[PDB]
Amino acid sequence: GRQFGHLTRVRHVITYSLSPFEQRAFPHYFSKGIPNVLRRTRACILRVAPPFVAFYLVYTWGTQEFEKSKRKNPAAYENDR
Amino acid sequence: LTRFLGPRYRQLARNWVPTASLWGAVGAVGLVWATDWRLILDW
Amino acid sequence: MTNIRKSHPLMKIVNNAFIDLPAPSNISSWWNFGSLLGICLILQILTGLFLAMHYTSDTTTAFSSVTHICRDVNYGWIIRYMHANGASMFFICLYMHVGRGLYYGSYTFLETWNIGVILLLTVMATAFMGYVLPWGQMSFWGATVITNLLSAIPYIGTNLVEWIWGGFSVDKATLTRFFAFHFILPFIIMAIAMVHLLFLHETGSNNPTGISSDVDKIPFHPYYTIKDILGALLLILALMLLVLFAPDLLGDPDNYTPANPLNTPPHIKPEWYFLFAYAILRSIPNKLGGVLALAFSILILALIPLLHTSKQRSMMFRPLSQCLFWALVADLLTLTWIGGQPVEHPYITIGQLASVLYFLLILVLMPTAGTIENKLLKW
Amino acid sequence: MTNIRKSHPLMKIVNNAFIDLPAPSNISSWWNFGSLLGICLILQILTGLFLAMHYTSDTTTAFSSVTHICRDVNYGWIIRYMHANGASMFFICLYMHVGRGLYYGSYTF
Amino acid sequence: IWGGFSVDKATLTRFFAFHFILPFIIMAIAMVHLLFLHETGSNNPTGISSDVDK
Amino acid sequence: VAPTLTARLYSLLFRRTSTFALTIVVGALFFERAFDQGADAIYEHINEGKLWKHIKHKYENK
Amino acid sequence: SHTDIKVPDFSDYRRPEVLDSTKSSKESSEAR
Amino acid sequence: SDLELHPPSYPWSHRGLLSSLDHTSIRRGFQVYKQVCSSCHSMDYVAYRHLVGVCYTEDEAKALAEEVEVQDGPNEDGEMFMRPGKLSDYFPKPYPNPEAARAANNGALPPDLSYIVRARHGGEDYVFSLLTGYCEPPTGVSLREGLYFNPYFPGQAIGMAPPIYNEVLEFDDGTPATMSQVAKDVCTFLRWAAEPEHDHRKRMGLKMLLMMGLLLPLVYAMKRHKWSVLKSRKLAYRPPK
Amino acid sequence: HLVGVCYTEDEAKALAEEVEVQDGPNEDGEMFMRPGKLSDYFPKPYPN
Amino acid sequence: AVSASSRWLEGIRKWYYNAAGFNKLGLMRDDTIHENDDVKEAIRRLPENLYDDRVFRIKRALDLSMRQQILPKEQWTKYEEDKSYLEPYLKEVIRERKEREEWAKK
Amino acid sequence: KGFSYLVTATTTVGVAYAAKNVVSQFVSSMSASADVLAMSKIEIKLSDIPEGKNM
Amino acid sequence: DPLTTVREQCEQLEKCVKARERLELCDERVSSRSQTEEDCTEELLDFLHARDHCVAHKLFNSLK
Ligand code: HEC
Ligand code: HEM
Ligand code: HEM
Ligand code: HEM
Repeated sequence: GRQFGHLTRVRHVITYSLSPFEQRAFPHYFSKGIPNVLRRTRACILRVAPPFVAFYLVYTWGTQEFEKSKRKNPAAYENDR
Repeated sequence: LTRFLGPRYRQLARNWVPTASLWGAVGAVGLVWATDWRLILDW
Repeated sequence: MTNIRKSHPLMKIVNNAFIDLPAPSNISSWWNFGSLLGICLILQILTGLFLAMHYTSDTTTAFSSVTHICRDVNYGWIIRYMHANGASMFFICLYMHVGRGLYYGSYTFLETWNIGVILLLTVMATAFMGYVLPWGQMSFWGATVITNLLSAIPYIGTNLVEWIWGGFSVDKATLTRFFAFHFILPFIIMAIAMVHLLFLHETGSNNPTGISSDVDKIPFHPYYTIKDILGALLLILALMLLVLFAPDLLGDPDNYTPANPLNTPPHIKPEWYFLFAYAILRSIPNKLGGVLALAFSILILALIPLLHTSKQRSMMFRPLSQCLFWALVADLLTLTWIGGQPVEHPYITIGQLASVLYFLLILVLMPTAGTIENKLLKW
Repeated sequence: MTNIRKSHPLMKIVNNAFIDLPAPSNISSWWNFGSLLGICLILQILTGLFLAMHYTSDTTTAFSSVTHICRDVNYGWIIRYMHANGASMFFICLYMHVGRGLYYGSYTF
Repeated sequence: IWGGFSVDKATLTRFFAFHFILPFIIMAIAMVHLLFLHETGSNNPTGISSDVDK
Repeated sequence: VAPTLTARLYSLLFRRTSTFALTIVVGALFFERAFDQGADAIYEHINEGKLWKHIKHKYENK
Repeated sequence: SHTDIKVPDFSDYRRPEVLDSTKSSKESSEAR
Repeated sequence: SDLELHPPSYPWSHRGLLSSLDHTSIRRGFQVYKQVCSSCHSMDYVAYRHLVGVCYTEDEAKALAEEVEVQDGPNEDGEMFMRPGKLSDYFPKPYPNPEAARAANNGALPPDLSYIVRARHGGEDYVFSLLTGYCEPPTGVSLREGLYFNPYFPGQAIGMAPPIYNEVLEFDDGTPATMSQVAKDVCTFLRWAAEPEHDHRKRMGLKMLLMMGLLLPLVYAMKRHKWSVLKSRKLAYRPPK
Repeated sequence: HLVGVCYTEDEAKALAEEVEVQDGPNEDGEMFMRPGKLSDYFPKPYPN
Repeated sequence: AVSASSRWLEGIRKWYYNAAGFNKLGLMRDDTIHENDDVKEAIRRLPENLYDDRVFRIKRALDLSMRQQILPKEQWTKYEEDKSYLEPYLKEVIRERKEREEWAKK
Repeated sequence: KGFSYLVTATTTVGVAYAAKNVVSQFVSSMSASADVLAMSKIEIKLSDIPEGKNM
Repeated sequence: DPLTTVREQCEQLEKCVKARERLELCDERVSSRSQTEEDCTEELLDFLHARDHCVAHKLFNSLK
């Protein structure tokens, strides 16, 4: 039906906004970004980065072995004997 | 899952089997024309 | 009303789902992948129709045909390399989409989730047949080994693989079939997309917090049209960056070799989008066991609704799932890696534990974590 | 409402333009061309997709290709001739459709 | 349109592509057609509103 | 006092959306040319003599 | 009521040209 | 299951995003293919269209393309009365048809170089390190005469005659024809041939990169302004009483 | 023709064998081809 | 027999909340729940105070999300203050419906 | 009432028989061709290759 | 001419010297115990790599 007059019911809330032409669109971006970027990344890093780290180890090891076992053509069993 | 299971429901299931049972037969008939089993043809 | 253009035409009212619609305020950048998703669908199509304006679907020519599109035809080269690369994007975008749904519980919208799933799988078919159109060594073999992987089914299989191919191998018969279905899928898929949109319009867009926003809703026109245009801008960026600077980079396959049915690249594998599927098949010794488990990879999506255990549809407030969500993603990356790996011990053993990890993450870990978090919050 | 299949799914409601919709009583046989028009589009489509399952688009082959569709392919002969003849129908039907709104003022819409 | 000076391959592949994708675009138009027509219902022989007999 | 460059620009071209649009059409034109010119130059500089444009001499008209 | 409460300051957000209370909005507005 | 050695990221004029193809290299390389390589490997999608691509004039390449049709001409294609003249003709097929080709080289089938740099995984590096890589078979190894040992072939053995050797040909200008020096030019002509669009693409990419960057910056700013109001706004709950 | 013309499969095989022995795949490009095959189409009166 | 483990769990629960976004956001834990048919009815059952509160909280929250800004350290939701205000309401709604099923079943 | 139901049922059966044939025809063309299927199962060759190799 | 000189240089670097010792023992081990299944190829596969990395960078400045 109608999506704007019928969403929900909201009592007692004031909002205050300003016009685009009165304000700046880039509010101390370097300054906010660093600290905000920093503050969320550091709350992400722990939850996100691990598994990727893990994959990297597994990638690294996993390729070493291959090259070894295959390049170590004598790996399985020695030559002299 | 658990909510669906009930002591009361059984009559519907029994009724469903016949309609379901009847429905099942149709597929065999439907499949068979396409399948064309020599054995099915032999039947 | 009088002369309110929008609701005058009934048709033009239907378009006010873009402009006037209630859109939540708060909203990660992640949601731009919906829109971009469509973007990609439209780009492939325009691109496809021009390539299929100079492509032929025969054994003899197909390779030549593509080769001719990239050489003698004016701006056919970019069109084709834009089309190839696009499809990468299309998938890169798809998998962001489903990530978001996984993480914030957008999948609560069961009906929307089930369409998504169909969407995903339909594109999946599309991508599988298009890559075979050019009829090059990778394509040729990839079709055989996938299609044949259907012959695992005991009673039918065998007969059925032969119907799909239109014969005993993959000669002309198969090659023209893929051309026709590749062509017609995307059109059918657009209908689906719109059907998907339809259902979603009935409950609006979930948020990072995970709570209803009805108390905070914004104009889609004012705000979300620029966001979406901006999204594009970055999307295109990636598509041209790829297409202009490293055309082949992302297109692992270097097999620009006309397909010779006795010849074989010992390293046969699907593309990045389908890389995960190939890996799943490998961990199971048995053929049939591998086909089931391949289907379940993808088809396991539609379970997750039922698996949901927490009281917070938002993972945002539940650390533990945020950790296992990420891991699945990195497990998914791990699997993609296997895909381009010799099928030998090293990779086998790895893939096998990754394929169990993926299904654990989805079937068992997350669901429990949900509960836990709920119990720590005293919920 | 509860368990009224139709309006439950929003999608299924959209389909009740076939079942519940107000339809005039009196109504010449001419109207059946709208529906028929759409049967023709669907027919053409399925046929086309099967023909374009065994056709090629080159000077050399095309001819042959069609010729091969009508000879070695199983039931491709009727599929193709159904295709060709279909389109005649599709048009015969379209010109009934236009005649009916030229006559009855349907073009008022 | 021909993609050349005559009607050789160029042109024949183009037709194949457009023929295949026009009926799929057409299907959306047909449904847009039906859309509009569902807002006022179908006329009759008599030419008069039938809302009294539906 | 005089209007900032923007205010000048504003009142002359952006009040009326007809003007605005006209501007943009014009601009799009002018801009394409400069960009190309500049951006092509820049790119040819980075590959001096590497490109046929540089190399036509050798086998041209004797 | 509404009259009792003062709107939150937008000085930070507000542009430098329109920043001064004394400065006329109209002069700033054309430029802004 | 033999380790395969892999190609260096050999210093190329074009390695870089903006770097482009060096036609003189192309030019040289061409000849290399034409004298060293036309004998057993074909290039089907390559027409005699070097003109602007290879700086060979129209008259230059016409002539170059004329003699190739006089000797190998359309008599190998099926044009009975064909001789010098034509420019739509594609590089001349070493042999009537594939099967032959394997006979001439005993079972092996000379890959079409058209797409080889692109075609072989590992690009022009591999192609250069193959031709320039030919070392002594490894203690305790056996080799059928055809099976020359090459340090960079998958199966560790290739049916390739002296690909290129010093002073194999001579270039117009006087470029020192070293085994390698010639390989550097041969690869390049392959890379240009393998990806004709790519050469054009790099130049386009630079234009695209600047426009996209400029567009992105404005959009972020344009995007910020439209969404500024919601962001700027602070809503304070007011008690009912 | 087999069923279409009532020629048996042995009958037409034979009939199709001699046509490949005289006009055979030597006019098609099967250097060493002779009697036997059934997928071969009727022999082109002239090369082209 | 839970004295040490549960004690660790009690400490863990505070960490879990701290780990959870809602505490950081400042919005109540009860407010965060996936709005489904039961929550929905509970929601509707809320008093003007409780209920208008949940509207401002989410308003302030979706505002922050839109601006990618976190609330000041001083103004954050502390775990020790777990208003489980929906819980009471939400329980019954479920309770009613579970019954409904029992009556329907037999 | 039974007669009315029977009449409706009879119409469906006629449609189904046609439908099965029509559906089967569409399916059949896609599955195989007598082009391909001419060459299937038909192969012979011998004595033209070395007493040693593999063709 | 060009290729052949640079190659040598490359195998004159302390890491090329160092890893050529595996090649030298390889070759002799294998040639003397010729019946063994030991591959001298595999040993060579390390040398070649390091030679060639080097070659590439230098070798390039010498061609046309
Ligand atoms: C004398 C004939 C001959 C010439 C001249 C020749 N090749 Fe080859 N080449 C062959 C044959 C035969 C093979 C097949 C190798 C095999 O299958 O072991 C081959 C293989 C190759 C391969 C190996 C790719 C692969 O992995 O199969 C490359 C690359 C190649 N040729 C490129 C070139 C280039 C570039 C030149 C000119 C600079 C050249 N060839 C000159 C006969 C030749
Ligand atoms: C998202 C849906 C689609 C995807 C994922 C997709 C993907 C692909 C891929 C991966 C290839 C192989 C190209 C290569 O690597 O050489 C391809 C080729 C092709 N596709 Fe698409 N495509 C899609 C839609 C279409 C459409 C709608 C058309 C026609 C309108 C089309 C026409 C073609 C043609 C003619 C080729 C063959 C020539 C070539 O290799 O470029 N595709 N497609
Ligand atoms: C053809 C591919 C697809 C296209 C073009 C597409 C497009 C879109 C767009 C534009 C949106 C809105 C923005 C957003 O939330 O990101 C959306 C939302 C959604 N999509 Fe997709 N989608 C596709 C595939 C899928 C798949 C495969 C599924 C799941 C199986 C899916 C499920 C959903 C869901 C659940 C939402 C709503 C989430 C929410 O906001 O709460 N989508 N889709
Ligand atoms: C692809 C071709 C077309 C299809 C599939 C189609 C479909 C339909 C259908 C299903 C209806 C409703 C039933 C009926 O009135 O017969 C209808 C009505 C109508 N169509 Fe068509 N249509 C097509 C072409 C056209 C054309 C060519 C025209 C005229 C230029 C047209 C104009 C109309 C009008 C005016 C009506 C409403 C008449 C009334 O019921 O009072 N249609 N159409």
